[PDB]
Amino acid sequence: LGLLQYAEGDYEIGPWKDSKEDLVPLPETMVRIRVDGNE
Amino acid sequence: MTDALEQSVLALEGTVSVLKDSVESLKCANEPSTNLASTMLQTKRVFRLVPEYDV
Repeated sequence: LGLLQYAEGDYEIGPWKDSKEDLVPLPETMVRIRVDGNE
Repeated sequence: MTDALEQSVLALEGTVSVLKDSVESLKCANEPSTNLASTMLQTKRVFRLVPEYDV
């Protein structure tokens, strides 16, 4: 799903940045839910 | 008559013997794989992963 979050312009981090912090693209951040029946 | 009982006894003895051999083979095959399964292929699904989007 992270592929939908970032528009095409956001991938140009680092050297790819169009030079005429930036929240570099990461996959949609996951929360880990306990399922073993404990707390 | 009595000969037929003898044939039944012989056939049943054959069945018992082949089942003996089959059981021995099954146990011998299973025991190492039994160890393989028992010791360290056991897992526990402690969690499940969830995107922050729906939360």
